[PDB]
Amino acid sequence: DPVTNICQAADKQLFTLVEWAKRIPHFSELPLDDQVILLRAGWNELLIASFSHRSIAVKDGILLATGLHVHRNSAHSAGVGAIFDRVLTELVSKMRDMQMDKTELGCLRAIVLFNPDSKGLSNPAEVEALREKVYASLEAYCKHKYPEQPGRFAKLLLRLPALRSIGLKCLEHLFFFKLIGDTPIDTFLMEML
Amino acid sequence: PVTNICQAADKQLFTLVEWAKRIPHFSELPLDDQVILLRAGWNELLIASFSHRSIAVKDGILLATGLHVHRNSAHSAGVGAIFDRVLTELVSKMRDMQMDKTELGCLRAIVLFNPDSKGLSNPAEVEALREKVYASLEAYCKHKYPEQPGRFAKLLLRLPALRSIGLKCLEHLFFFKLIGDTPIDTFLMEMLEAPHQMT
Amino acid sequence: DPVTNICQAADKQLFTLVEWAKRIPHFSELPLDDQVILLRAGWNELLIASFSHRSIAVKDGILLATGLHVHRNSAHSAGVGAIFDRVLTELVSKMRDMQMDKTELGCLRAIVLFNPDSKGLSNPAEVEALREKVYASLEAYCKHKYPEQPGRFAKLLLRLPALRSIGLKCLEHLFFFKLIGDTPIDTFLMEML
Amino acid sequence: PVTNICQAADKQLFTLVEWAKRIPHFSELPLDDQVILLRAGWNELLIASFSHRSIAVKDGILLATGLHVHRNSAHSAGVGAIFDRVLTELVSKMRDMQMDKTELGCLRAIVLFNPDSKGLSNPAEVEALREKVYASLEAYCKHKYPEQPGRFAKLLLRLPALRSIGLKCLEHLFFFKLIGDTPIDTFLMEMLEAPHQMT
Ligand SMILES: O=C1c2cccc(O)c2C(=O)c2c(O)cccc21
Ligand SMILES: O=C1c2cccc(O)c2C(=O)c2c(O)cccc21
Repeated sequence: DPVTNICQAADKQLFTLVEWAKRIPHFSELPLDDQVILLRAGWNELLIASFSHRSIAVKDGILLATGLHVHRNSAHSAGVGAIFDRVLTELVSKMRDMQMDKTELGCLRAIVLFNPDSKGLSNPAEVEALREKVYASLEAYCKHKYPEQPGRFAKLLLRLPALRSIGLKCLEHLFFFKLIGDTPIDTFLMEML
Repeated sequence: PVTNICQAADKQLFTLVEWAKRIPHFSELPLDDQVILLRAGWNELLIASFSHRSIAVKDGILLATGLHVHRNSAHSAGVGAIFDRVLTELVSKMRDMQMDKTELGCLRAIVLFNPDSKGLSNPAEVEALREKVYASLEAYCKHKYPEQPGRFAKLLLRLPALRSIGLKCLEHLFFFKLIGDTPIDTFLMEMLEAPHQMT
Repeated sequence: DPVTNICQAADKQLFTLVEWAKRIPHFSELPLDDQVILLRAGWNELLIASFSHRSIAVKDGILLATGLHVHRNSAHSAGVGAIFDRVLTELVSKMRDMQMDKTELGCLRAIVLFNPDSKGLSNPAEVEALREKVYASLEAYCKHKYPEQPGRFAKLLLRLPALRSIGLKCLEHLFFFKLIGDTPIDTFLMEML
Repeated sequence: PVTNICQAADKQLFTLVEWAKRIPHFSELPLDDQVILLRAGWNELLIASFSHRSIAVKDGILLATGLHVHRNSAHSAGVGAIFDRVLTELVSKMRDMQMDKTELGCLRAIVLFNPDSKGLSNPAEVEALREKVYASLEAYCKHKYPEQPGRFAKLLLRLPALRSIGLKCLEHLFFFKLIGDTPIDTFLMEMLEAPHQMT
C-alpha cells in the first residue's frame, strides 16, 4: 500500500542526508538550531546533486539508489518533464563529460550545505568560514589530481547556479515525491483491474 | 507501523478508487486511461467532497473522522487565503443552494471523466462519458427542482472555482505546513548518537 | 524601439477589452469600483478566450488581431511552450471541432466577466444575477440555433474550467507580454549586427 | 510620446546590448545565439549592476538617475522579502568584500556567456568563452588581491544568489505592484464617455 510506503522512503532519505551531513567535518560543532536551518535550506540541492551524479551510468534517465532507474513518461506535466531534461542537460551530462569524481562531488555538496545565506542562522559568518575551507581544499585537490586542466575548480563551482534553479523547480513541482512515489502509486492503482 | 498515521491517507485513496470503479463505464476504459484520470482528478475529487461534507457544520471544514478545522487554526498555519477560498467559493455556495448528494456526485463524475488530461489514449470516449453524466444531472435537476431553471448551469460553474482551488492545494508552501514539527523531526535525527561507537 | 512600443500594445488591448465590457448590458450600471474589480479578475481569461477563437483559422499557431500569427519557438521555456500547447488542445481545437460561434463566445466572456467570486465586490449577489441572465440566454440560443445537439450549452460552459487553468498559467509565465512583445524585442536585438 | 516614460526602459536595453557587443568575442557568435544569450541574461545583468551600484550608498538600491529606493517604500509596496534578499545576499556582500568594477564586469560577462541557455546552436563555444573570462578574473584577482586566496571562488559563489534573486524578480506578483495605479488607469478608461454620441 502506497502512500505510507512513500512516506517510508522520504524518511529513509533525509535521515541518510542527515547522516552524510553529520560526517562532514564541523557540521556538528555548529549550534543545533543552525544545523537544521542548513538542512532545510539545502535538502533539495543536496539530493539532486546526488541523484544526478549517480545517474551518470544511465543513458537518458534518473537513478535512485534503490536501483530504480526512472524516465520521462507520456502523461507528465510540462513541468516534470522539463525538470528531467534540465537534470540531464545541465547536471548529468556535464558531470559526465568532465568525469566529475566523488571527492569533487562531495566537496560541492559541503559547499551547498554550508550556505551562509540561509535565513535565521545564529552565526552566518562562521558558515562562510567553513564554506571557505571546503572549497579551498577542493581547489587544491583539483590542482593536484588534474593539473593539466587549470579551470576545473571553477567549472565545478559554476555548476552551482544550475543546481539552484533546478533545486527551486523541484521544490515547486514536487519532484521528489513523484520520483519516489510514482511507481508505487501507479502500481497500486493497478489492483483496480 | 506505529508512528506512521496520517500517511495512512491511502485509506482515502482506497475509497476513491473504489468509488470510481462504480461509475458506469469507467472500468471499460483502457486501464492506463483510468490511472491517468484518477491521478488527474484525485485532488478536486477530495476537495469537492470535503467541502460538501462541511455544509453540515456551521463553520469550518469537516475533513474526516469528525476532524474539524476552524478558521483560527488555518490562519495560524498561514493557510488562510486557501481556507477562505474553499469556504467562500465552494462551501458557502454549496450550502446556500442546498447542493444535494446526487448533484455533488455528478459534478464529481464529471471531474473524473476529464478529457483534457494529458496522456489519454482515448479522449473521445472520455468526453462521451462526460456528456452522459451531465445530460443526466440536468434531467435530475429539472425533475427535482423544476422551479430553478438555472440550477444546472449554476452547478457547472462551481467547477472553475474548484479547479483554481485545487491548483492551490498542490503548492509546496501549502504542504510544508508544520514548521515546528519539521525541525523537531530533523533534530531528533541529529541528536541521535548512534555513530559514537565504531570498532 | 521595442519596450515603449510593447507598452503601446498593452494599452491598446485592455482599452479594447474595457470597450467590449462597456458594451455588455448592465456592466456600466454596476458600481464603478465593481467594474474594475471584474476587469482585473478577468483580463487574462477574457483575452485568451478571444485569442483562441480568432486562432481557429490557423493551423498550429496563435493569431493576435494585429494579424501577427504566432508560433512556438526553439528557445522557449518549457512553460511558454506548454501554454501554447494547452491553448490549442483545450481551447482552439475544441472551439473548432464544435464550430463555436461568435454569439456563443461572447456569451462565454460575459459569463467569465461577471464573476461573483471576484474579491472585494460591493454586491456579489447582483453579479451572480447578471451571470445568470447571460447564461440563460446562451442556453436558449443554443437550444434554438442548434436543437439537434442538446448538450452544446453544457459543453460550452465546460470549457470554462480549462480557461481558468490556462488563465492562471498565462499570468504566471507572462504570456501576454511575450506574445505582443517577442517579435519587437528579437527584431530590435537584430540591429546588433 | 508624453505619457510613456518608464516604458522607456529600452534606454536600459540599449545600454546593455551596447556593452555586450564590446565583450571580446561576443559578436563572433551566431546572431541567434547572441539574442538568446541576452534574452537569458538581461535580468541578472541588470540586477547585478544595480546591486553593485548601491554599495556607494549606505542604504537601499540606487537603480538609476539617482533613483533611490529605501526599505520603507519597498516594504510598503509589499516587495520586502526581495528587497532584503538583494541587499543581504548581494549588496551587503559586495560591499564587505569591496567588489570592484572589474570583478563585477567579469561576473557579468560570465553571466552572459551562459551555456545552458535553451536554444543555442553552439553551446560549446559559449562555455569556451566563459572559461576565458573566468581564467582572467582569477588572474586579475591573484595579482590585485594576493592576500586573499579565496577571493575568486567567493565571487563565483554570489552567482547562485543572483540566480535565485533573478527568478524572483520575474514573478508576476512582483511586477503588478501599483495596486492604486492600476485601478486609476482602468477607471479613466471606463469613465470615458466617448461612445455617447452615435449617429
Ligand atoms: O484543502 C485542504 C486540505 C486538503 C487535504 C488535507 C488537509 O489537511 C487540508 C487542509 O487542512 C486544509 C486547510 O487546513 C485549509 C484549507 C484547505 C485545506
Ligand atoms: O530588482 C528590483 C527592481 C528591478 C528593476 C526595476 C525595479 O524598480 C526594481 C525594484 O524596484 C526593486 C525593488 O523595489 C526592490 C527589490 C528589487 C527590485
